[PDB]
Amino acid sequence: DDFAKLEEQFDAKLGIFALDTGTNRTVTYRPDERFAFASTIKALTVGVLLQQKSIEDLNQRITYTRDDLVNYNPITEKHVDTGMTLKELADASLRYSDNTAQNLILKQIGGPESLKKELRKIGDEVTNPERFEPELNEVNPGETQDTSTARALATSLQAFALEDKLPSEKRELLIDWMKRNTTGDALIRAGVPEGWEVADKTGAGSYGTRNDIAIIWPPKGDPVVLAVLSSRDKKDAKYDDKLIAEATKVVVKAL
Repeated sequence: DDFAKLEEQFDAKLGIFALDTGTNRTVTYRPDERFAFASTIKALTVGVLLQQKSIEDLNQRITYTRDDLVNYNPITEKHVDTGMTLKELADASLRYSDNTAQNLILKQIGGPESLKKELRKIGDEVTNPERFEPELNEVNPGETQDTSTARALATSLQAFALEDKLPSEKRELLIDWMKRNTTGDALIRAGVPEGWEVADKTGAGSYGTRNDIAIIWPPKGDPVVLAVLSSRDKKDAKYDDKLIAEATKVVVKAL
C-alpha cells in the first residue's frame, strides 16, 4: 500500500498511528512496533512537569554550569551565568529541542524512572524512559530502553493535550508551546493542507531515527492525534524529512 511504498522509496521502517478524535477513525501502520522515541519524549516530559507544578512554580529559577551542558543546548548554553526559570526551560525543550533543558526538567520531576511511573499511571504501559539526553538516543535493534510505539506516543500526547490528565489552562499551555515549535517545518507541518493548525514535537536518533508526534486541527473539525515514527537499518544512516511529510499526506488523505 501507500506506506509500504514509502518504506521502499526511503528505505526506512514506518511507525504510524493517527486518531480522529471526532469520529474515532484511525490510520495505522506498524502502530505497535517499537522505535527509539528520541526528543519526542520532551513533550511527554513537560506534560508530566505540568502535572506536578503549578504555574507559579514554573517561575522558579534553575541554575546550572558549563559542565551541566550536554551536546545540543541552543538556548541553555546562553544563560549559564544567570540560570533559567522552569517555564523558560520548558519553552526551550519543546520549541528548540534543547537537550540540557530536557535534562534539567527531567531532574525536576524525579528522573527517567519517575517519568516512567507517571506515564504508567496515565495508562501508558509501553513507553520506557531510562536515560538522559543525549544517551537516550543510543538505542540498538531489539532493545526497548528509551523506546515506545506510534500508538503509545500518540495516546500519551493525546492524554496530556486533549484529555483530562491536565486542567484546561495547563492544556492550553502545552498546546501553545508545541504550536510554536521551531524544529518541524519539514515534517508533519509539511504534510497537512493549508489552514490546518499543528502542535508538534520532533525527534531524531541513531539508525536514522526520525519522528514527529502532534495534535493537528483541520480548519473545520475535531483534532487529529498523530505519531509518525521511522528508523533505518544502518546505525549511522541519515534520515530524510520528506518521508514524514509524505506519510502525513497519506494520513490526511485517508482520514
